[PDB]
Amino acid sequence: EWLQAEIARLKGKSIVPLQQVKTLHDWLDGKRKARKSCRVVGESRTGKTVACDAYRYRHKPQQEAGRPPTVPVVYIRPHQKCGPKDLFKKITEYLKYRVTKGTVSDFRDRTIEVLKGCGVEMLIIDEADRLKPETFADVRDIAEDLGIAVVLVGTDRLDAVIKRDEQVLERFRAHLRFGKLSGEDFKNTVEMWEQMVLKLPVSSNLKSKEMLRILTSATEGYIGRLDEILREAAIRSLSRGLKKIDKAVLQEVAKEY
Amino acid sequence: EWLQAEIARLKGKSIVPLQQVKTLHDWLDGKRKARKSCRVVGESRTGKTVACDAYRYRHKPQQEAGRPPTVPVVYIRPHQKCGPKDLFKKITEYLKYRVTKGTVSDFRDRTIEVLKGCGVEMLIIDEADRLKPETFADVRDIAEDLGIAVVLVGTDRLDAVIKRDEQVLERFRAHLRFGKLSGEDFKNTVEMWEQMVLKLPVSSNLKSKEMLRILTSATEGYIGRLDEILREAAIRSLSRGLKKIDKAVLQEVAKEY
Amino acid sequence: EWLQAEIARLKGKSIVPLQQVKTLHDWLDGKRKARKSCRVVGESRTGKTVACDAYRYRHKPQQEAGRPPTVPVVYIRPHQKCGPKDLFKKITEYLKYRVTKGTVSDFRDRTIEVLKGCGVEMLIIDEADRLKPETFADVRDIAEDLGIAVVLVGTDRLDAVIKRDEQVLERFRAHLRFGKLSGEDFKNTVEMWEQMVLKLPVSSNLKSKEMLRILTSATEGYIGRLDEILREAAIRSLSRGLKKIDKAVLQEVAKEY
Amino acid sequence: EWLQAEIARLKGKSIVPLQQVKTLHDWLDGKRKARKSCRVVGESRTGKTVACDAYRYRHKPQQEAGRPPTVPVVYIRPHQKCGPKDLFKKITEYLKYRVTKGTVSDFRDRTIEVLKGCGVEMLIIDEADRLKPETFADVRDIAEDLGIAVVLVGTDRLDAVIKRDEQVLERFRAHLRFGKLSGEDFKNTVEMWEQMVLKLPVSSNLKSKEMLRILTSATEGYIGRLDEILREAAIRSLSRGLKKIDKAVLQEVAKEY
DNA sequence: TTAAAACGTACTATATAGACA
DNA sequence: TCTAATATCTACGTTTTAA
Ligand SMILES: Nc1ncnc2c1ncn2[C@@H]1O[C@H](COP(=O)(O)OP(=O)(O)OP(=O)(O)O)[C@@H](O)[C@H]1O
Ligand SMILES: Nc1ncnc2c1ncn2[C@@H]1O[C@H](COP(=O)(O)OP(=O)(O)OP(=O)(O)O)[C@@H](O)[C@H]1O
Ligand SMILES: Nc1ncnc2c1ncn2[C@@H]1O[C@H](COP(=O)(O)OP(=O)(O)OP(=O)(O)O)[C@@H](O)[C@H]1O
Ligand SMILES: Nc1ncnc2c1ncn2[C@@H]1O[C@H](COP(=O)(O)OP(=O)(O)OP(=O)(O)O)[C@@H](O)[C@H]1O
Ligand SMILES: [Mg+2]
Ligand SMILES: [Mg+2]
Ligand SMILES: [Mg+2]
Ligand SMILES: [Mg+2]
Repeated sequence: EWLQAEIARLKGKSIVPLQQVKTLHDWLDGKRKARKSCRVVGESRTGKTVACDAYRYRHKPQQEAGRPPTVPVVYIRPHQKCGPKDLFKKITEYLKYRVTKGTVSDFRDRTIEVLKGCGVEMLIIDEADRLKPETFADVRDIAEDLGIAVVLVGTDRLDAVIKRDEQVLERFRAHLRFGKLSGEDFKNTVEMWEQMVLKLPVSSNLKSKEMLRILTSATEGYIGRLDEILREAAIRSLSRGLKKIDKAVLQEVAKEY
Repeated sequence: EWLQAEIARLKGKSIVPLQQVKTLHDWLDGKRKARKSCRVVGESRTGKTVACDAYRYRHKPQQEAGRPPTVPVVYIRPHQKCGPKDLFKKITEYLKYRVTKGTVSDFRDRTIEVLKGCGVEMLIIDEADRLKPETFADVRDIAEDLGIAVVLVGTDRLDAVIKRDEQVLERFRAHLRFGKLSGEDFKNTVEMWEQMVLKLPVSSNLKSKEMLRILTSATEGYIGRLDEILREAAIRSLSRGLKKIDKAVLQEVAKEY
Repeated sequence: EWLQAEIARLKGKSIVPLQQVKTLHDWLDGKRKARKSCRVVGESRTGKTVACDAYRYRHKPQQEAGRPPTVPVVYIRPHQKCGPKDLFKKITEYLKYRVTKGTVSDFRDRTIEVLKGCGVEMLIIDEADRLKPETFADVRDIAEDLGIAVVLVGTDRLDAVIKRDEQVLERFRAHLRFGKLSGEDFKNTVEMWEQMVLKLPVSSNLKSKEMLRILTSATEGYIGRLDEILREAAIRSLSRGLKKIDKAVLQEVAKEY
Repeated sequence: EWLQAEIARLKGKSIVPLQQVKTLHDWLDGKRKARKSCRVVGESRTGKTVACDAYRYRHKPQQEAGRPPTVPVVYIRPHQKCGPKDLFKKITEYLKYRVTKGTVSDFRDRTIEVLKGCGVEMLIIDEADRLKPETFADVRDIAEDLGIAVVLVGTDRLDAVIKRDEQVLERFRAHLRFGKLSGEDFKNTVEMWEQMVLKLPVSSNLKSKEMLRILTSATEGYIGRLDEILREAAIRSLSRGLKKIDKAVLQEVAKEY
């Protein structure tokens, strides 16, 4: 059924080429080329994870005849309170090696071997605040002993964690600030979402003054809020047999925040 | 419906470029250029807040890609009995940073860190008389360690607070006094309100010298009285089916003060 | 461009060798030789901080290869409500050490260890009235257990704090008073500013009675008022296109105080 | 392409004969002659690891007939929370003995066996604060049982760790303080970096008053920051087809710190 | 079986830092 | 005046290994 297909589409996710994504990718290309360790910092739901995820797809593994893959970018998200072994597990699994059970030292040695062997040059650690204090020493050694740019991605909680150890603070001084949407950039973003994400049979004109006021108030400039509001409002409108987001459906969703 | 929209327009606030606002804005430009700390003082409802608010909107943040915003002017109104962590939290949140739970020393260092880098050069503290005596020492250190023109705004209750601390009084001697207004510029201001603010379909002729008399007696030269009387007179007159504000309604309002 | 460069200079700070600075330095040199604790007291904006900075800058940290630096004079300004660890952190970070997380006892032992070996002989605590009552016991123990001249600096607020602990009062009772300027010294100080600080392209003649009499009334002999008035007056005169401070701008500034 | 060769060079590392490196090496020569155990302490990114690693390249293993190679200096960096087995493994592996599986007592006896006969006379343990308090007993026994100068290297955290064991503290009392760069030595280092490290087609004149202020603000005297900033600024400038680091690029890099 | 090495997480003993009366 | 809490700071001992 068309409705079930449209709900299945709007239910999911998609990547939109926002300008802050291009900013990050160009900045990560510099840091990867200079092989330079750094941090990406920005408040929650500003889009940091989707942007870093888009970067590893742009720099997918590359192949040579009869050789292991070169994997320039490794992207991992640690689990909460990540110790050394869980960091080493995360990295080696991303490189597609099922490391046989063993000591932390055995996991460390195998991780160094595959980080060298697969030609990894950038290691993005998303939610780096989830690392234990003892684990940043292993992250620093990967940065120092190998020619690898390590990127710590997090909120202002990461900035607070990093300040607790001079040796991490001084290795990750360079930062990019991921920011909220506002002003005309927000209005351009709303229009892109209508045309590219929602793709409803009839134009909703979300950029118009009253609609834009509702969205500005409810989203507060978070791209996470903008995406979740408009997708649910699109699903509610189509479930009611409407061909567009209507103002009443939008305010009804916006009133839940 | 006509009425509900215009009532909602009159129910909201507006800004008008009065000569007092223009005078303050030039004075603040001099102080910001010189990095001179100073105070703005004057009776309630003389328009100090609206003038200081308009100054930050005229000097809005500049964004550049992947950096924290360049924010030349920060404007804060402290909560009552503001301590130092409250003050630091206000400044960091204005600069679009989330505070992380920590000591006063941690909040201080994070605020000093982002007052740099965001490139702040003026800090306006509206109703500075809400500051605890201990937090004035952090205000003074922001003014002294960084190149920041701190502007204290308040009534004469601010002058009472700062005269009790020698070191605060001497740092904030330079001041501008907001005045109540009467006669010619008052007559112009009344005319400016009926021209630019009330926007009623039919002329109220508040320029009339007898209408100016009753407004002189009630508004007593306070712009915050003048605005509130005319706005209240508009809503009553429109709701009573009148195209106009006239003395029969205007003096019913004016007698209410 | 011309205007921005001279303004960016004039909004800065500069240190003029007043006789008030020399008498402090010759006094602190005698106190340092005797290792004698004492206090410097005087009204706000009399130049106490700038003179103590000048003394600290004449007695530089001396490097010796691979040794910790020999630092004869430490200068600290406590933050407000300075407790023992706050004091110890500021001392040990003035010497080129990081604090490690630890107890008050760990911070004390490390501070006493580095005040020795850095060879400290005078400690200046500027705005010593910010010290908590409890932390004066550690200040007294530094002055008693090591042969260190502790110099407390503040206004009459310091005498109000000190007199409430007779053990502190009786150790820091030797004092020096910073005065208001007056007379021929005030005339001589004004003469220096336009040629040693302002250096506008044309003479301002600030010594002339019609200027000198206004500056007397506006500054009252506070060196901080004298400096900040003339710097702002030069900046405003330049911004109007003038080669010099005119008395019209001098009156335009002096009326703001 | 020439650009890829220069970026590949600038992306790397090099050892500059800084005077503090010479100061350390002269000190380690005295301690190695005396077989005296000691510690090296200084802030993060001050160059301690580069200077220690440079020492064990001067004192590389010997080639000798019919006898195992004399290796005067062993250098190891423990992994985080290094226990004694991991200590012994790193020492034997540095001496190129592939020690098999065994008990800790086997690893101990085999380490003591190869520290003799290789004729080791100095052992440098970098990041010595990573040692468990139980493995410090084996370090002390290496220094006591054999005539070996053990050098413990770390930041101020190492001083705190050593304080917690009387028997370690009294064996490593002698120390060298590795320092930050400042003053004329910083200007000399920026000059040395442009000549010896960046080797760009045209002089960047980074020693100049304008550039030296930008570098001092960003570098704060940390050699680690100096090297990172200048190499990345070079790579940015060459990628833009400049022949040198322009101030516009240097400020653009420095704005990230 | 027999060291003995590696390693998840508990019932505790304190050492503060600071919103309020 | 007097707390919750975010740790520190060892131990609880319990698995895993290989010999
Ligand atoms: N580039 C994008 N294109 C489309 N949707 C996006 C994009 N960036 C963010 N979103 C939407 O915003 C949501 C939140 O983004 P994201 O997961 O990247 O946040 P984050 O900044 O990593 O947050 P947190 O710090 O809380 O983990 C996404 O799940 C998606 O709905
Ligand atoms: N320039 C202006 N343009 C339009 N309305 C104004 C202006 N100045 C004042 N008002 C009106 O007067 C009211 C009071 O002004 P404002 O809030 O600036 O006073 P204030 O001096 O900051 O007062 P207080 O000292 O009591 O806090 C405003 O909320 C608005 O209704
Ligand atoms: N010797 C000097 N040369 C030039 N300017 C000076 C000198 N002394 C004081 N000033 C000016 O006066 C200002 C105030 O001086 P300073 O900070 O030393 O005063 P203070 O007595 O320590 O004040 P407070 O007690 O308020 O902290 C300086 O920032 C500077 O503008
Ligand atoms: N002598 C040198 N010549 C060239 N570059 C140097 C030199 N010393 C330091 N560096 C640069 O500074 C960086 C930091 O130096 P190093 O690793 O030796 O610091 P560290 O003091 O051991 O730091 P930490 O205590 O944080 O581990 C180096 O990786 C290199 O980029
Ligand atoms: Mg995320
Ligand atoms: Mg107000
Ligand atoms: Mg002072
Ligand atoms: Mg190191």
